[PDB]
Amino acid sequence: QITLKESGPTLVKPTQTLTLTCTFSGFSLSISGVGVGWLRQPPGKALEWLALIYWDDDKRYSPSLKSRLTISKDTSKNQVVLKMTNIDPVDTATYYCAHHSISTIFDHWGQGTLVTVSSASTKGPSVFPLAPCTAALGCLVKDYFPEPVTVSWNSGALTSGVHTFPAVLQSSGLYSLSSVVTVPSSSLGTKTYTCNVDHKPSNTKVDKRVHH
Amino acid sequence: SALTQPASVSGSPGQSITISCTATSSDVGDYNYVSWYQQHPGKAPKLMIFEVSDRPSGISNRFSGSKSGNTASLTISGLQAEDEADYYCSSYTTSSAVFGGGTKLTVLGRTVAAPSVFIFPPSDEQLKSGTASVVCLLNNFYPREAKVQWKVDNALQSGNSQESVTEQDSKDSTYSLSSTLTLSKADYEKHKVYACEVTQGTTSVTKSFNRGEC
Amino acid sequence: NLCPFGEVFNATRFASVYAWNRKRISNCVADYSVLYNSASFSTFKCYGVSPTKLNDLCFTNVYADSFVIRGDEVRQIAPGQTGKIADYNYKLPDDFTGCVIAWNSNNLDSKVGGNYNYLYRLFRKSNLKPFERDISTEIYQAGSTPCNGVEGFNCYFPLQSYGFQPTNGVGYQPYRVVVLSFELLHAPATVCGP
Ligand SMILES: *[C@@H]1O[C@H](CO)[C@@H](O)[C@H](O)[C@H]1NC(C)=O
Repeated sequence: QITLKESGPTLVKPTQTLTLTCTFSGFSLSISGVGVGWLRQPPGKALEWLALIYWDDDKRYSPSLKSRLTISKDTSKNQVVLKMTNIDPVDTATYYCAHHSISTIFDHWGQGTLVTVSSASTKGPSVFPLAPCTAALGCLVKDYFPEPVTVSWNSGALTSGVHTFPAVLQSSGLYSLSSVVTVPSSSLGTKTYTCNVDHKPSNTKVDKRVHH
Repeated sequence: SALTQPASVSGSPGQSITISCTATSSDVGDYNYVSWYQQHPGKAPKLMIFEVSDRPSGISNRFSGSKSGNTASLTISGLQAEDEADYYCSSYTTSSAVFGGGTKLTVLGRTVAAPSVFIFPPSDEQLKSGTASVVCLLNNFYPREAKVQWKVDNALQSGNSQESVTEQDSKDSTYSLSSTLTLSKADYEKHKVYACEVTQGTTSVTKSFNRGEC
Repeated sequence: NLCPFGEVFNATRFASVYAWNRKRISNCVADYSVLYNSASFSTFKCYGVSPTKLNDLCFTNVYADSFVIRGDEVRQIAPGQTGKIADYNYKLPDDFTGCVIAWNSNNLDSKVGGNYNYLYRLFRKSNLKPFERDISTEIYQAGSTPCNGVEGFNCYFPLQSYGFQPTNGVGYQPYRVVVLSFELLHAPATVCGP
């Protein structure tokens, strides 16, 4: 069966060069009308084509990224390598490699490899309260690196009505997320609410008491 | 950009839906090679239709393709829950393989639930550090589609917010969403009214606060 | 003994029209039933022979010429035609006995950003004679000044690329062509049908 698999670093710093390899099997990149493409998908964004190489070594690139892209093949090793110079935070995306034919455009895509672009070193989070001016309370867990953080409420005794959003990588190269809990306005004057943020990578624990 | 698709389409089980793909420019030429991809969360795109209307082996006959001028269409008949995914159209320009922006298809599995909306001003503790984060929470709503717009002194904001959504609730199938507006302390102190407008069908709910009053 | 028609029609690489390929087909059973069963071909034109009675005809020799041109140039692969192809690349005689088979090959010969592998002769001092081949790369002296192997004003390279784009209309897409020449000499036949 036609299979393609991406490999490479999961974390790269800006200005550096990202090198990704595609190891394929089930077909030959020598037969006429065959090619292998490199595409990417930034989180929550659309698919975007970067480069393509044909059986005859003819190379095609995205005109807006051509100056930073270099594709190559190694017929013996069954590899197609993409090099991307001067990497930038906007290059954080899942990188895919796929089989190309004119007729299908791209078929048999690989599973993908999420590549994170960040200059950040290990940093524990800052925890800020989320309170209004049935109530909703929470904590903004800002500027930490790397993933992950765990969030709990009242040391694990408060699980009902808790929404801990997934992390987003900000333009700064640091992660951010909020955790919210929906509480009653009647019990918000006797019962107190604390969010417990654990960030094992930096051995930091933050307990933030949130006032209703 | 070169191809335009509706951001979202929805239907109920058993119905037929259509997703369009309009070429914005002459660069597609004859527009003969149009492919459609189905993408489930965290998974790779899957080829459903190629060359406008051809179906790869193994793809259900419920998926069909057609084109009228510069508009290509993917039709899905007998809509099933597993059909809920992102759909992308693809074609060529004289220099590239292009894609549409994607269409999130929703197959309704329950009744509409309107979100409970909350606005949270930045804390004074964060302001000392030079940054202001204003958070808007959309709690327990269905379906996933919701437009969240930030307005600062009634001026619509763009490029300074990020949305984040939880996984579907295992019991009631609802979603929750946070939208975070990021400003510098100086920019935050230039305005008074901070408002988050949430649109779902025929209703828009704006929750707001005045800076200084909290 | 089956004729090697698959070695010509189903070949992996096709020639550029200026350097067109030729295969002599001899001492074999030509089953045109395989070519009549193929819905790939959009052109099947015979001259001096009938396509229906091809499985009955016997020939002293057969020649299969193959190459790639644009779809709108397929009309040039006929006796008595004019154009850059009939004049400078591949010429058929007026007394032609044979068939011309063509089929769209956009799925194989087009590339993203254009395929420039295929060439055609754009300039030449004189028209080619029936079945003449010219693969020379000498600089065309369109003007009076001598080129001396260098490109410049009125000193052009004789070959030009097609640049097949997948965005082109049917007439501008690449077409794979096979030309069958039938030799009927006053000697025993080597190629017969079933
Ligand atoms: C070329 O191969 C296909 C199958 O891949 C077959 O249908 C066709 O008849 C072959 N052509 C000839 C001339 O045998």
